[PDB]
Amino acid sequence: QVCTGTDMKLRLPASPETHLDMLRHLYQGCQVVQGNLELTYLPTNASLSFLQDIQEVQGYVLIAHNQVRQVPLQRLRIVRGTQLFEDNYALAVLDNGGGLRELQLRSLTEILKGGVLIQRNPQLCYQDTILWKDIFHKNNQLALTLIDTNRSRACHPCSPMCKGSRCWGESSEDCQSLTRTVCAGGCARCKGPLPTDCCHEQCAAGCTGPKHSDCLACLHFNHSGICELHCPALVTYNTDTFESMPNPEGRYTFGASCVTACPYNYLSTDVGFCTLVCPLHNQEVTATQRCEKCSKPCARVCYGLGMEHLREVRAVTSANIQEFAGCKKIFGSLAFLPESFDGDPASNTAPLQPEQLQVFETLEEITGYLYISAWPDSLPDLSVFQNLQVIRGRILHNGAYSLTLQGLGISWLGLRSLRELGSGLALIHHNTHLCFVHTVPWDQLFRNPHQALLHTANRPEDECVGEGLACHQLCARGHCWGPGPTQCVNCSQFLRGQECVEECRVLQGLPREYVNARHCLPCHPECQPQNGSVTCFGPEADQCVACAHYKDPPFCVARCPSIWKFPDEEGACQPCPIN
Amino acid sequence: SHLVKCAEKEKTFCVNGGECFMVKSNPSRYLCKCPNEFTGDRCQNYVMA
Amino acid sequence: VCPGTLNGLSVTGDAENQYQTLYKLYERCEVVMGNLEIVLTGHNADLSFLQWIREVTGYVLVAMNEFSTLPLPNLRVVRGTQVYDGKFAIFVMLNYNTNSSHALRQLRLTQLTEILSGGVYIEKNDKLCHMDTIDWRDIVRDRDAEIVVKDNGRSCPPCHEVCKGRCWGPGSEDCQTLTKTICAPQCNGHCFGPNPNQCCHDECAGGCSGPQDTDCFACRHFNDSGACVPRCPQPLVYNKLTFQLEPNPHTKYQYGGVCVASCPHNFVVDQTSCVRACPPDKMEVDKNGLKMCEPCPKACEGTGSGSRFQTVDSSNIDGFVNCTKILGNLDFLITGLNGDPWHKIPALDPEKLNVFRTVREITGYLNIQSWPPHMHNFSVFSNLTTIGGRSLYNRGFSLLIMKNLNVTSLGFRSLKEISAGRIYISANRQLCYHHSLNWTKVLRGPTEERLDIKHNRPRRDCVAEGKVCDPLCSSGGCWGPGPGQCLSCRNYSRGGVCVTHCNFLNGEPREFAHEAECFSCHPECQPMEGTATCNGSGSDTCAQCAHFRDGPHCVSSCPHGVLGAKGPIYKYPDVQNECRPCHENCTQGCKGPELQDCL
Ligand SMILES: *[C@@H]1O[C@H](CO)[C@@H](O[C@@H]2O[C@H](CO)[C@@H](O[C@@H]3O[C@H](CO)[C@@H](O)[C@H](O[C@H]4O[C@H](CO)[C@@H](O)[C@H](O)[C@@H]4O)[C@@H]3O)[C@H](O)[C@H]2NC(C)=O)[C@H](O)[C@H]1NC(C)=O
Ligand SMILES: *[C@@H]1O[C@H](CO)[C@@H](O[C@@H]2O[C@H](CO)[C@@H](O)[C@H](O)[C@H]2NC(C)=O)[C@H](O)[C@H]1NC(C)=O
Ligand SMILES: *[C@@H]1O[C@H](CO)[C@@H](O[C@@H]2O[C@H](CO)[C@@H](O)[C@H](O)[C@H]2NC(C)=O)[C@H](O)[C@H]1NC(C)=O
Ligand SMILES: *[C@@H]1O[C@H](CO)[C@@H](O)[C@H](O)[C@H]1NC(C)=O
Ligand SMILES: *[C@@H]1O[C@H](CO)[C@@H](O)[C@H](O)[C@H]1NC(C)=O
Ligand SMILES: *[C@@H]1O[C@H](CO)[C@@H](O)[C@H](O)[C@H]1NC(C)=O
Ligand SMILES: *[C@@H]1O[C@H](CO)[C@@H](O)[C@H](O)[C@H]1NC(C)=O
Ligand SMILES: *[C@@H]1O[C@H](CO)[C@@H](O)[C@H](O)[C@H]1NC(C)=O
Repeated sequence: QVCTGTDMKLRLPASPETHLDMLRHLYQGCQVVQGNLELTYLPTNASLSFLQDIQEVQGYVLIAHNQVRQVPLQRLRIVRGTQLFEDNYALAVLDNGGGLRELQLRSLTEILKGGVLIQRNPQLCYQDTILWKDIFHKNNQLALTLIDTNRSRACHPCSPMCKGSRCWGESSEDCQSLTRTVCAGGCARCKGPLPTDCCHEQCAAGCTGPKHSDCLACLHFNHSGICELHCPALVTYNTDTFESMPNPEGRYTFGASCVTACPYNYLSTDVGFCTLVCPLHNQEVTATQRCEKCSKPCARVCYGLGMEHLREVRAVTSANIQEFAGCKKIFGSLAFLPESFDGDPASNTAPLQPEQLQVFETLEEITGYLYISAWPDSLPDLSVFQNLQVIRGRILHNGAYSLTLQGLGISWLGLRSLRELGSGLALIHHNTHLCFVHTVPWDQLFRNPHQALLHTANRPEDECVGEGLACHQLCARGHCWGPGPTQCVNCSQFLRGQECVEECRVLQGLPREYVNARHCLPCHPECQPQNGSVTCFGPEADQCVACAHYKDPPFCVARCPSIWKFPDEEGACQPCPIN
Repeated sequence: SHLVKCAEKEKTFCVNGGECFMVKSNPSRYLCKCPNEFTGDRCQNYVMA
Repeated sequence: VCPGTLNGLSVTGDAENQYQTLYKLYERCEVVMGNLEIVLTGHNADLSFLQWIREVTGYVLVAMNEFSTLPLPNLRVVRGTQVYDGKFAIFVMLNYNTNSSHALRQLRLTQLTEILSGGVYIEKNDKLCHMDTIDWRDIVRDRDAEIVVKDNGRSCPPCHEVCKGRCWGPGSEDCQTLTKTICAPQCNGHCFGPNPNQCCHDECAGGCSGPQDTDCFACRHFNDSGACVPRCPQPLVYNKLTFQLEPNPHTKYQYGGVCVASCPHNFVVDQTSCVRACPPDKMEVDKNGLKMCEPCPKACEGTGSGSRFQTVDSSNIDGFVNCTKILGNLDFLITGLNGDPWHKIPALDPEKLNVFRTVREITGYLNIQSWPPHMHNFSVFSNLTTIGGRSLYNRGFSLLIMKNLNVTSLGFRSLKEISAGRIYISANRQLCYHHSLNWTKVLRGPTEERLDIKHNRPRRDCVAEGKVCDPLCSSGGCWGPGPGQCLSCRNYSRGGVCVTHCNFLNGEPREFAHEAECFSCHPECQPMEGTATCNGSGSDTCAQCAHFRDGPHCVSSCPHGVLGAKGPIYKYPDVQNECRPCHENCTQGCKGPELQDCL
């Protein structure tokens, strides 16, 4: 039902071959888009039916550089304009020439912030037939409209049913409904001209009745079908007794609606808001995550790209690679661009070397995205991040992707510890030497119904079978990150330290081991090997079947300790006669 | 009036020398008439000033 | 603005004292902070003093009286925070004489606009007219509230022709104004006109003069400097698209229905609000100037309004074992000492009061109206250092000592601050030592209108009988006769008790000066005669060593068998009684620095 938007503006798709699938996965089944709705660079006759369910857009709506005749957004009611296209404009239709013939926006009756661009679209006929003043909200707006009439098309008049000639398209269902400029009194929205037909003060776009439960869209917050000015607080206050108490009816605020619990990948707060970062002087705390106040000095925070002093930094380079030393968790994103591993004469910045990338060996969690478009040609994999477990995706590349690999020389993926892709899409394309992509259980890394892997132009599956690139025979499900016994997602036998193996050295040999929950570990150096049986029950000197040297109860020892004892004829330590 | 004297057990409702009365009514309702220096629903508090 | 009452149907004194109590309490009162209870008032009472009441916080109780009219023409809002019988915010019962010579015929409530909580009970009133012609659902906010309004009047006239069948009386000035049941379908509450653009703000209690939050008659929640709001300005601003929280440059705290720039010094701050005590899952933590609640210690709660008990008693006093800080008030009433047979509660053992000797802070008020006949002081509270005053008796009082006829002194020798309220210490015929006490050192802020200490033992007799506190005490006085009960000593104290001087130059237990108190010198310090013995209690702070010197420290003998960074350490005495390390090859000690000196 609810999904985020994108952040491309007018830029080209990262991988044009998967661009329509990116849009399909992001928007298929959405009613509310919690960001900007961008529909750009579409081919002639694209499969756009997945857009028909959208009713609200939190930011701007941008339709640009498309060859499609129509865009199925008839159900769109309100554009909230929280972010605007450049500045100033909430709806933008640009360079769609092939090209758009009708706007078809039948349900759109409200724009809360910003104006309209309709420019250089030499097929569109119904941009002059809309009373855009009725769509702009009563509240103070710029409300600027720049409409391009240079269409060069023999447009048909709108169906005779459209009284006053206000219409989105030729058909009788395309007539514009006027809900502000045609009503008695001061009402912002109405059902009809009569003083009985005004909508409630909290309604946006229109209503089916006069109550705050009858609205087509909520002006401020939606609380389970009811439109409200403020979302109910989690904790209330008694003005007669000077005490606070929990609100049995309290809710969390999530964008423009109220929820009973804070959605996955968001940080809850005691003030009732769901966020992507904590307020100043807090810490992220697990339970599900919440923010808590720094009652004592805050812990070291390792910031990445897009956060604090690195907001305007495009990539990690030899100038800022050291800022990640000793870090477990990065509050921000990581990007490795062609300039990261090359020179920049503008500031005399050295290229990164393979031994400098080792600063990420301790890294387990990234809060943003991991974008790698360049990597040294001497490294066959991404093992620099082999200990990376979670990529949260709270900051996305172009507003869509949380894990992106483009144009790399790597033979397999080195991310063997990765267990979660919290949000965003995964994009892997044009990597001609990269084979082990189809061997990764991506369905076990994704958490949200709108996530998927998009890929093209990588090493063909038939060439991998021919060469011999496949998972190790001990991989539990036939699933792995690369060709080795150390790269299985799960092991059918023993895990040793960091390797999947056939057998554990318990019954045979000198370097004896023991098994603990499928891990195979060495026996204490003082344990006597047992030929044909169990050597030890653990790593300690008192867990062995028999002592290798002299017994010192409860444990075996090589030399008797200073009561000072000596190694006797019994095979055990005894008190010395010399004291 | 509308008030009658409380029963021998009920006279225990009020404290500090106050006289207990009942309202004549399905539920029982208890009154007390306090001395000039006492106040509260049972005459349990002193009057200030 | 005045405090209300909570007596139910009970009264104090005769018909004239019941009226004079009612008259004086509400004489120029606009807002009643409690209930308005008018019970058994006589037929000739002048009730015109009630004409200024605009708002009632609790319920309105009018019962068994004989006056003809209730003159409340300006009462608009009844909040119902307290409810009679658990149902009714307005309760009108049995208001007529049994011989029909006098009765209540009219309730002059022509401006009554809204009841925010509770229902209406008007029953058994033989001469009360026009009560079944009032659209009571226009006034009562809660749709589930019970309304009775049944057996009232018999031969009563109809409403005046201009009133359209809705009135509070027979005249044209008595008509009811309908503010909710005639509104536009969109408004969910009260209006100022029939048009959809003529509705009152959601935060208004009663009516309004316009559609803005500053046109409002009274607020439902908080008043933000003229604007009614559901909450005071919050510290963080939320972005609905980016899911960020930014600091708010213009915040305020929630304090008792008004937004304030800062929290009062005697309150603890919760998330944007000032409260009397923290939530069950939080504890009070001291910060810079203000206290705050943080994520506990024993919940040692007190007595009085908001608690389960009206007094310390034989079934309540055991709850204060090991208590150091009482949350709320601490009340001692007559029934709390003598017993309460109505609830089968036995008399209190006087010596169980010793459980309060560990309490250092009370966050509310202290109210003692009864104390055992053999206890001539309050030494049971000698450990009390602060009275918080976050919850006060009636209004304004943070310390009450009333009619304790066997008490000669106050006690409270450790008390340093009363953070808020007024002091009422009166009618205690034996109480003597308080006359010399300087309350501006104990009670914080201006005291000119906060100190009420009338009657008690006359000061003339108190001084004449030799009851002036120990001469060692400075100006400001004492809590009793003793040198240990003074606010501040003229020269020095010794363990909190005032003394003439310390043992600096002489005296076998030699002492030194620190923070105007006498402290003893180190046990190994050499006593001086005519000069200071030491500058501190440490082994390196003495004028001379009594026995042996080991570097900077004085000791009784040189150390043997000591285990340090290198193992066992042994030292020997020199000819001047100085301790030095033994030779490297010694065992259990030596007589000198050389190999031949080892034991
Ligand atoms: C405030 O928030 C609430 C949620 O808390 C929001 O309610 C949801 O609104 C949508 C439509 O706006 C409802 O979805 C429709 O419900 C009807 C009920 O009969 C169904 O018929 C619909 O299914 C048909 O349409 C689909 C379109 O693709 C078809 O695929 C399908 O086969 C059916 O033909 C559809 O489910 C939704 O049910 C409510 N939810 C609840 C709990 O009511 C509300 O609108 C918000 N209000 C405002 C003013 O913002
Ligand atoms: C909100 O608070 C203000 C005070 O800040 C109240 O205004 C006062 O109201 C009385 C009513 O008689 C006037 O005498 C004062 O002169 C007012 N003060 C000022 C500064 O104008 C106001 O009444 C409150 N409003 C509501 C709706 O409760
Ligand atoms: C009671 O205590 C007050 C507060 O300590 C005394 O007032 C101070 O008196 C000295 C006298 O020189 C002044 O220097 C201070 O400035 C005063 N303080 C304040 C806040 O005004 C007072 O003198 C004491 N005695 C009596 C009888 O009031
Ligand atoms: C193109 O569009 C602008 C829109 O105002 C108009 O002024 C201009 O004359 C148009 N005509 C041609 C022929 O380019
Ligand atoms: C590994 O895979 C096998 C397959 O049956 C399964 O039994 C085992 O529980 C898995 N282990 C983990 C840690 O998921
Ligand atoms: C707490 O209460 C018990 C009650 O018998 C007592 O034994 C204990 O010593 C008390 N003291 C403190 C300091 O906790
Ligand atoms: C306090 O009262 C007790 C008896 O009530 C008495 O023994 C004691 O001496 C008094 N203390 C002071 C300091 O007056
Ligand atoms: C509180 O009582 C104990 C009882 O020994 C005492 O040591 C302590 O000094 C007292 N504290 C105060 C503030 O009077």
